[PDB]
Amino acid sequence: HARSTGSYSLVTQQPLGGKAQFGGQRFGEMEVWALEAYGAAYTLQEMLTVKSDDVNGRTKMYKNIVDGNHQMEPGMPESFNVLLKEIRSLGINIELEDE
Amino acid sequence: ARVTVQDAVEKIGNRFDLVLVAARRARQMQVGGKDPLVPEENDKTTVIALREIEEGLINNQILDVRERQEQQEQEAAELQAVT
Amino acid sequence: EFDAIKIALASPDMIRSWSFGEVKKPETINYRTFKPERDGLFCARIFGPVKDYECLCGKYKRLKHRGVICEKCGVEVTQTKVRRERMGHIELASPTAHIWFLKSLPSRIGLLLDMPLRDIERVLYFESYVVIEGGMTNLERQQILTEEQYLDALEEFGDEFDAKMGAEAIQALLKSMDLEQECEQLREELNETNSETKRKKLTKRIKLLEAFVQSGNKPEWMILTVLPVLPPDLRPLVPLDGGRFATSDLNDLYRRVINRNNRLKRLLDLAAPDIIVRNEKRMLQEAVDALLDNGRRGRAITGSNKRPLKSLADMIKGKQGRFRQNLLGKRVDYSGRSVITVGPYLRLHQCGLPKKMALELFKPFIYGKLELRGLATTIKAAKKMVEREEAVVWDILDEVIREHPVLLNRAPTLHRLGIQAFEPVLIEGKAIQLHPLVCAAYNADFDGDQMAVHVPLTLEAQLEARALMMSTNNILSPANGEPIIVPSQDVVLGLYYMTRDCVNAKGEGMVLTGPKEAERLYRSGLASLHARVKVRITEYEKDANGELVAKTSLKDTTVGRAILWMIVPKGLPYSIVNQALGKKAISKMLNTCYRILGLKPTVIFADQIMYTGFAYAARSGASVGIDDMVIPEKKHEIISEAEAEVAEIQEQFQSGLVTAGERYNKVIDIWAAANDRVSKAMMDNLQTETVINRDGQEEKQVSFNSIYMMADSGARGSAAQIRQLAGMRGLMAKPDGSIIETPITANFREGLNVLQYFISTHGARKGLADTALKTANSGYLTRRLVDVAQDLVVTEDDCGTHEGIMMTPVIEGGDVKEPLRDRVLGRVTAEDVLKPGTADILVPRNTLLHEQWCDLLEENSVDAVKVRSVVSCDTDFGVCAHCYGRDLARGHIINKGEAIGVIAAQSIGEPGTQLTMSSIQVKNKGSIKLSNVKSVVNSSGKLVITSRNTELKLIDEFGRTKESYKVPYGAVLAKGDGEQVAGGETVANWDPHTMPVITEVSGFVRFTDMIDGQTITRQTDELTGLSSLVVLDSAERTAGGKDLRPALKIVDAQGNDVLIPGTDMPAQYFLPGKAIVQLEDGVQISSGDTLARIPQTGGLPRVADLFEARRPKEPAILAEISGIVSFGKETKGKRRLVITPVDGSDPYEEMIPKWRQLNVFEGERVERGDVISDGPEAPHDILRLRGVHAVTRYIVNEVQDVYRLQGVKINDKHIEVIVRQMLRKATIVNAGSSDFLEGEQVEYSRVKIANRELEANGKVGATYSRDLLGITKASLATESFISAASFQETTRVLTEAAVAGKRDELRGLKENVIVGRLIPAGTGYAYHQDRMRRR
DNA sequence: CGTCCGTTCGCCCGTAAATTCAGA
DNA sequence: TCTGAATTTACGGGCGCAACTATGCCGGACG
RNA sequence: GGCAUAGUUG
Ligand SMILES: [Mg+2]
Ligand SMILES: [Zn+2]
Ligand SMILES: [Zn+2]
Repeated sequence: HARSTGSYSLVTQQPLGGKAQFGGQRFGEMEVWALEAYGAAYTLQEMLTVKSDDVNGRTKMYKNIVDGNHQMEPGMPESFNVLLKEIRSLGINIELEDE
Repeated sequence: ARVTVQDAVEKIGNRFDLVLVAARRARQMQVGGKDPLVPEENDKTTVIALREIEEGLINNQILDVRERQEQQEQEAAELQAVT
Repeated sequence: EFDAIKIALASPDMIRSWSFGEVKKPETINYRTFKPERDGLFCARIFGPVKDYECLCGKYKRLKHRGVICEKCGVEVTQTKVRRERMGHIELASPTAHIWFLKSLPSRIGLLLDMPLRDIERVLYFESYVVIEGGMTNLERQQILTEEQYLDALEEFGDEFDAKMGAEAIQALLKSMDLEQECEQLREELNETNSETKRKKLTKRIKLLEAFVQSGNKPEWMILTVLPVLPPDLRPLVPLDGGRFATSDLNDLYRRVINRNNRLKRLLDLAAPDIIVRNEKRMLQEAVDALLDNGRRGRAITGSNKRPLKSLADMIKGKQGRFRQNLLGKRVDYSGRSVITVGPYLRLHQCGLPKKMALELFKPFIYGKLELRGLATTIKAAKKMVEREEAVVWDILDEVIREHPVLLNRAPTLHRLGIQAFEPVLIEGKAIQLHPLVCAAYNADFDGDQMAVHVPLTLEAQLEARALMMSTNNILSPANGEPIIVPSQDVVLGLYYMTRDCVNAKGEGMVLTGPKEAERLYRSGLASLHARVKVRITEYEKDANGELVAKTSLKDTTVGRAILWMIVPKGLPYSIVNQALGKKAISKMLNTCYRILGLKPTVIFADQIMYTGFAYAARSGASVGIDDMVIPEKKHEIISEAEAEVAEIQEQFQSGLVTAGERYNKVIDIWAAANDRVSKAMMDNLQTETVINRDGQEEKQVSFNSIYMMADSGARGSAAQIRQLAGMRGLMAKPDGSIIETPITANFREGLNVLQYFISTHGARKGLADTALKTANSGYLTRRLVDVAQDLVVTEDDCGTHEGIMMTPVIEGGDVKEPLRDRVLGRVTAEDVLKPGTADILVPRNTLLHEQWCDLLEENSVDAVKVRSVVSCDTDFGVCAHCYGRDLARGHIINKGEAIGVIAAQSIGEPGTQLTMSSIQVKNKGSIKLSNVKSVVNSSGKLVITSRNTELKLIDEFGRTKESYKVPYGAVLAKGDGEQVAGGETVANWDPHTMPVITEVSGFVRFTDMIDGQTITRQTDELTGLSSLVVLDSAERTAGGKDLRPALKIVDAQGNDVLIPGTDMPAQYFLPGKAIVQLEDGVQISSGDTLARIPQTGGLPRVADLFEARRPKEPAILAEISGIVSFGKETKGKRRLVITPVDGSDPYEEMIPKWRQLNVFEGERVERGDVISDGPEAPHDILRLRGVHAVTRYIVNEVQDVYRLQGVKINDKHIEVIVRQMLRKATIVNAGSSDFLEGEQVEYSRVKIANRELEANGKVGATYSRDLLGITKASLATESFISAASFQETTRVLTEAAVAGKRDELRGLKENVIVGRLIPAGTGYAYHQDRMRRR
């Protein structure tokens, strides 16, 4: 199986799972640890933001790759916004304070 | 082509600053405006940047010096283009 | 964009601020038309448009109306991403208690009102009353009532009085409470009390109240009045096949709450009776409590065929929440997966990637190149050209593959070598070709394994893959120093067969002019591969200033050894290939090549070794047959002897000479002996299987047997397996764990019958189940290790400290288990290493000990080197490079930035699956040295040790401590201190079953403070003829003389007491109970003779408990303070032991249970941290009594014992840094001039920086007290709450962070992963430093 | 067919609460 | 007869990763 | 396309 770009899930804008659905491989938690053990901070960042759930980031990355410029805009993962909304949906006010 | 980057690592003894410097040089050559400082042998920009690092004619300080010289040239040329 | 995350309680005003419209109707969709309802859960006026830039009724459908709001329905025509982020709210008719602050354990509301959880649960769910405004009546405030009590109070106190019910009562109590006055009253009660449990409860309540006042929270916000609703795109309805809908388990729990709320609202308008509205309010409370956390209260509601539905807490917590399922690990694009195959032709830096997988993975790059070369103006044409797979897209793919690495990863990524970057090679197939050498690093065989490929897109990712993750950069394992690309099984078999010799072959003894002639002779058939010949070898030695110096000689070797010498690079000596070259030999050959020549020659050499090993393993034709498993001719007679012996033992048992247990033991031992004899016979017959000669006398040689060669070379198998192949496979164990009397006397070349096979199935099923249930434990342990130590990063270059651990070789009691060379290899020294001769600095103070320094330390016989450790580093928030030392992946010092916490956790947890679930015999010739000893000679000339922890060391002639032993109190020494003796004869003798009462002075014996009848007990012996006087304990003697403790006095011939040598106190010994005294009254004694007789773990779980710091079930008690010791009250529950110092705090005392066997008497002066009882020592006590170096040494030794028992080589740096992360908190004891509390637990770095900056000023810093927490407790008590929430116990951590209003700076590695920015470890360390400098 | 509203039974450990000693 | 320590007891946390195939379903009951 | 169940692979 292999996948460049396909469908993405609804609650989290991450690629689907499996191969019957044209899904993507799960760079899991241990793979993230393995990249952290290296110095691969940019590989990991593009792994968990651009290639997974940064909608604007991934559209811009696809446009840049087609344009021949290999460079990513980091952005913020949509699943983190989902987690923020789900914690805020309890009686807990969680926010990202200003810089 | 490249097999090991040990020469580049020993020339820039951090193994992490090498990645950043090579990425900066490869982005200067890929967009890029600039041209390789080494005879290109059908290699991509990252490999060419690492091969330049091997020769010792590119590092962080050299890139910063060239960038500030280019900024000064841009400031001068715009200065005489308008006034 | 932001630099921190803030969490707090959500005020109802804030909740209304989030909302964009109140949800009133419990309807999602019309189920006939797919339009959203008016003001239901899935709405359009509240949450936004269903489709982009279109109104709901269709009046506005273009971008020209961007921002307007329709009037017919009222939908703000804009994007649908707002429908993904617009929140709503529900106006509850009655206040509802938030379940998270009610049932958090500890309950926040419960201990905010100091009210027991049962009573508040009763009042909340409408079965009891609580009083507000008690007034001048017979009722208190927190006093609970019931129906009868409330009726009595209303009929009696019908005046101004208010006993409420439900969450309204709790909200009234919370709002009518002053926090500052409660703080003051609780503080004065804490300062003016004497209880311990009262102090604990009061200080917890004070901590909660002060954390509440410090933050902006208000207690009444814990009771929900406005309930937020999640955006409808985060709880969507996915239409399935048919008119039905997929019932999400969040629109079902919002539906119930809205139903109950509307019912309550319509029942309050018509003034329903009290019981009905109470029941409705209780149902609403339960519905809200099920929405927030379903099943926490109990009776989890189910919606679809008895299945407990997922609530918000279930969606944010657990293994399938948002942290561990969608934030820490994600699904990625540009990824593939396929079955791996071998491809031996590959070079170490490249892997074979299928053409179709590459075409699908690199589709954007192919589109870019097609558009660049003008083959497709639009992207649709390029997509069509690629999906038709034209003849030109393959050239494009080949020229975009050129130097673009791909990350190959195998599924259980145990350590960082489980994902490596390779260069693709396009393969006409569907299976990945993985280089054979990297299989050991991946733990990947080819029986059906699958691996995943990821494509690094951006330039930084490609350069990280090439410079950090390349397979040619990962030569050495990060857990130790040994290489990780060692040739596995076929290469070692080929190199063993090639580098070998036989007594007579083709071309024996002919003289060869070089390796080239050797190859030309072997390939032409004129000489055997292993034939002893003289060749001319020109080897290059680089002992000069980096210059290769040639040296030519005539080496007597074999043809195959010369052929292999054609491969070895120039810098290695020829002795490296003059041996048989098993597996360890090849491993050390690669290690020496790396150490001498570097990286590139080592990679080329490994590739060449693999190629030539495969080639000559194929050339050997080394098969396996049925005749290669030679059965010994003596097996039958050995088994017959064993059966005769078991028959005679059965005869000896049936006659009554022996019991059942000893018969069982005898049978087990004789069967083990028979099995050992059979194994020895078969091993000999396979070792010298060949007896070959045709030119004279027969000569023994190492056998060319296939099985023996495969076992001896280290390729595959071992002694145990080859033993079961030919000899008997031996004893088997029952599932209960007990050994079976009758073993399996049949090998696998012979056929096992039914019973033997059944017993083997017992054994195999047990092992399979243990492996399955052990993988989970190892994974959990390594996850906890990662979580406790993931933010630890090398931040500085040299902390500039002179503290370190004194590394010495570890000795179990026999030979040295680990030498000093491998314990100080690649670690920066702490002090100056003085030469063993006389006070001469052998190596400088801060030099990294590489191989040269280690070997020159070895030749000078250095036994103790003080070295810098991670745990002893004074760097705030990180570890300096010099305290860590060698990277262990490269040969240089660790770089500034490299994340060592994750590396340490992975290195420790990776071998987790491998782990399972009287006299002193001096063996070497050397001196004898006693340490911590105060001995004295008796009349017989035998020394007796009067100390407690004396260490007996057998030293070699060079000064190195070779043997270590523990000498108990009262052991007989036939030799002296510091006098060299002969090794082979026992030097110390004693009796373990009898604790001696040996003397220190001489004279006569007087039993003082003794009365016959109650103080002692008489025993009139009948089988010996001598009487006995035994002193008993307080619980066994009579009630006559238990208040006075009898003593033993040594006097002169007149009766005057003999004084202790050194002090003015007469030598009296307080005799304890249960003492077997053979002597009578009035017996002459001397010095150094006994007075009486005083009678008397695991594998992976052991490591888990050591890292979790579990107190053992029988903790060995230690001494907090020095001085003399004595006893106190006669068993006030237990026995009190008082240690009185010389000049310190006299009133120190401890309560010891009297059932445990004490060790110290009343006549020993001890220091802090000395053993008083026996048993395992609790690590907390070691830390608090001996120091930090003692506890880190204890933990590293106790885990390395397990890892060495199971044959695992893990460096000590990883255990040291895990220990450092364990002891990260500290408790304040003296407030000092700082702003800390009295005894609050703060982080060590914060108190360290605070009192460091105070020391710069004229004040005095605060004294701290370090703590040892387990890995899970240390990883949950972290200043950053996001790491703790993503670890275990999300609910509790989030509740604590919300109540305390904690703020997270996200300065670790997990927080930046969750947020989605650069990790401050590798290439992102520069970015984080830049953002700190440019803050 | 169109609509429409209410199953106990594992292992281990830490921690807070209830209970029981053990006094003065 | 009150009150603090220690013991016991009830209860909530946790219990590996990645991958593939299939069926059933999302609710059983009045007009 | 989400969950559950069952089976399977390393
Ligand atoms: Mg396998
Ligand atoms: Zn409208
Ligand atoms: Zn340091």
